[PDB]
Amino acid sequence: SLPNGELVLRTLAMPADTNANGDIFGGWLMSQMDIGGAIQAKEIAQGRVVTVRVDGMTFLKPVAVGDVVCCYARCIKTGHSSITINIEVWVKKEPIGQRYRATEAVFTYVAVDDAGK
Amino acid sequence: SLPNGELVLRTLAMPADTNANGDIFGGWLMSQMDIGGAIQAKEIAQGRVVTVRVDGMTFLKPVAVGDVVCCYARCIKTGHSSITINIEVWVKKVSQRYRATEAVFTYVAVDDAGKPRGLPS
Amino acid sequence: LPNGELVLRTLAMPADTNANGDIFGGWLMSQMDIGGAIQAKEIAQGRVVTVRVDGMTFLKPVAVGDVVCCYARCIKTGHSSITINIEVWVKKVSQRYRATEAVFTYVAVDDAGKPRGLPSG
Amino acid sequence: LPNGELVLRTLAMPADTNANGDIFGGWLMSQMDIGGAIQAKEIAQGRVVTVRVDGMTFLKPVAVGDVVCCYARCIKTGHSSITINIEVWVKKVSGQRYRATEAVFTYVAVDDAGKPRGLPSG
Amino acid sequence: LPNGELVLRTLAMPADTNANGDIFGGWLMSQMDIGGAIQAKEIAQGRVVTVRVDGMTFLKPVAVGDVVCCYARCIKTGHSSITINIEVWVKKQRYRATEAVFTYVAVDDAGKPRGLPSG
Amino acid sequence: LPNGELVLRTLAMPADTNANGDIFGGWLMSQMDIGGAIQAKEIAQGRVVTVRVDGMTFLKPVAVGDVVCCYARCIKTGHSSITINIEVWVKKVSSEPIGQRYRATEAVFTYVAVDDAGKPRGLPS
Repeated sequence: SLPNGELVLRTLAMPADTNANGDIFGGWLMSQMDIGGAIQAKEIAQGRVVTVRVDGMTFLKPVAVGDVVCCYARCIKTGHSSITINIEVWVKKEPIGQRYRATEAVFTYVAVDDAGK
Repeated sequence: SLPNGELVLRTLAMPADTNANGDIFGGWLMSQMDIGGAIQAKEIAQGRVVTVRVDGMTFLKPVAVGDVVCCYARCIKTGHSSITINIEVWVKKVSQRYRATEAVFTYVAVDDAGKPRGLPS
Repeated sequence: LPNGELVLRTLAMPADTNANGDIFGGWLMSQMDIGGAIQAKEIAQGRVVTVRVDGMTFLKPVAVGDVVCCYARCIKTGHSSITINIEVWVKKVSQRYRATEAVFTYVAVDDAGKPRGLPSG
Repeated sequence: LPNGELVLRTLAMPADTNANGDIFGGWLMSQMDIGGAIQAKEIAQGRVVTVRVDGMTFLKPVAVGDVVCCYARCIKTGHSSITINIEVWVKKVSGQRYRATEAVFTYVAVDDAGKPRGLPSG
Repeated sequence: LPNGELVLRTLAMPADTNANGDIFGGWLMSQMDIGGAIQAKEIAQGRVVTVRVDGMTFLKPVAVGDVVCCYARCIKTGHSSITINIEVWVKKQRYRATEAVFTYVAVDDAGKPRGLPSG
Repeated sequence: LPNGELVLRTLAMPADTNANGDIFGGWLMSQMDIGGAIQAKEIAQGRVVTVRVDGMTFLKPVAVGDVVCCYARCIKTGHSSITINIEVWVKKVSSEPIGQRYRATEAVFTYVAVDDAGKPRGLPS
C-alpha cells in the first residue's frame, strides 16, 4: 500500500508482452519505465524530452501475465538539463492483492525543445 | 483532487490508436475501460469474471496523441454474480483534467467453463 | 437470421484473447465500432465519430479461430447523428450463433472534427 | 467482376502502416493467408497448414480507411493439398470497386501429428 | 548453407501465431516482405514497392522462441522490376524453413515508378 | 565489422515512434534485452532472467525506416551469473545516406541461468 513518488502508469500485463517462456519480458518492463519517466519529465520540461542515460537498473522480482504493473516515478536532482528521475515498478496480485517491488532504477532525461539543446 | 472510484489503469495515448482526423479511436477506449474495470471486478469476485452488459456510454471529450489516459472505476452493485462498475475516462495532460468517457460496465464471476458462480463474501 | 449489412468478416485471433481462451470483448466491441463507422461513413459519405453506445449485451462467449461477422442496420438518421444497430454472429471454423448485440451512435463530422448535416442518396 | 466467395472483410486501420502512410504489404499476405485458410478449413473438414504461395500480384495499392474484401475460390485439390485462388477487392469507402490482389494459395490438411490426411470426395 | 545477406534476425513472438499454435505464415511472409524491401531500397537507393511474389514455399514449421533469419539475394538486373530471391532459416541446429522469390518496383515520393541507377 | 555476435536485427517501425519521428528509447531496450536473452539461452542451455542493466547511454537517435542491429558479447561467467556487453548499431540511414552504420546504444546486461522455479542453477561449462 506504500509506494514512493507518483503512480504514472497502471496497466495490465498482457500475454503479448512475453517471451518464449511465457514470462513478462523485462525489456518490456524497461520500455514501460522509459515511458513513465518521459511522462514526469515532460511534466517538468513543459514539453517534449529525450533520454540519454540509464543507471542502476535492478530487476528485483519477476512479473507474470494478468498482474497489474504499477510504475512509481519520483524526481531526484534539481538539474538544469539533467532531469533525473527515480523509477520503480510494483506489481499487484498466487494470492490476489499482493504488492511487491519488482524494479528499482535511475533514469536520466534531457529536455529537448523543438530544437534540443 | 479525489476521484470517487479507484484509478485502475493509467496509460499514455500513443499514435498507434489513431483515426484519419487524429483523435484516438474509441475502440481502444472501450478496451481500456473494459480491462480496467475487469481489474477491480476481479478484485471483488476472487476469480475470473466476464463482461455481460455495457450501458449508457458517452464519449464526452476527444482524446489526443501523447496524452495520459486515466480510468477510474467504482462498483455500484453486487448481485448474484454481477459486479456492476461505473467507469470514467480522464485525460491528464492536454499536450488539464477532463472526463472524456463515462459508461456502466457489468461483469459476471465465472468458472473455467464460462458459467456463473457466487460472489465471495 | 441476420438482418442488415455484413460490414466485417474477421477471424478470432489469439493475440486478442484473455487467459481463458476466449476473445476479450474489448476486441468484439472494437470490431462492432469499426463495422458501424463504415456504414456511417457511407451514409455521411465522409468522417463520423462514435458518440454513444447503448444496450450492449455479451450473450454468448466466442472462441479463438471462429469467424466474427458484424451485421449493421441504421435506425435513426438525425441531423448529424447516425444511429446503427450492430450484431455479432459467429460462424464456426474449427454454425452461426449471435454472441453480442449493441446499439451504436455515430456523428457526421467534418475534416476539423466538427458536426455536419446529412446528405441524401 | 468479383470471382469467388467472400471469406474476409475488414477496414484498413492506421495501426498497419509503413513509412509514407500506406498499408504494410506483407499484412495483406497475412489476410490472404487467413481468408484462404478459411475456405480450406471448410473443405478439409478440419485443420490445415499453409505450404505454398504462387503468383501473387499487387494490382493496385491500398490506403488506410478502406474496406478490404477477400475472395477465395478453390481450383484444384490433391489428397491433402488445397489450391485456392484469392482475389482482394477494395471498396475505398473513406465506393469505387477494384481488384487489389491475385494469388494462388496452397494449403495442406494435417492430422493430429502434422502429417497429411485423406479427403472424401463429396 | 543459407544463401544471401541477412537482412532480418527476429525472434518468433507469441502474438505472431495462429489458432493451432504454429507461427502464423502470414507472419513469415510479412517478414519476407521487409527482408526484400530492404535490399530493394539499398539497390534502388530510394523507395520501393512490393508488386509480386513468385514461388513461395513453406518447407518446415516454426514454433515460438526460435530465431528467424532472413536472407536476400538479388537475382535479376532490369530496368524497372527488381526481382530478389529470399530464404528463411530458423535456429533451434539451423535449418531452412522457407524459400520464395519477391519482385519489387522502384518508386518516387508519389508512389509512381522511377528509374534505377546501376540496377 | 562490430564486435560480438549479431543476436537481433530489426527495422525501425512506425507505431514505435514519437511526436518528432525518431524511435523513442525503450523499444531499443526491448530489443537489447531480447538480443541478449538469445545468446544467454544458447550459452546456459536453459532459462535465464535479466537481473541487472548497467551503464546505458543513448549515443545517437534512430529514425523510422532504419535497420536496428544487436551485437551481444558475453564477458563474464559466474557460477550461474552471465554478464554480456550489448551493442545497438544502425545499418541504413532511411532511404539515402546508405551504409553509414553507427552505434546508437550500448549497455552491459546481466542475466542469470535459473530453473522453472526461477531459482538459479549451475552453468554448463
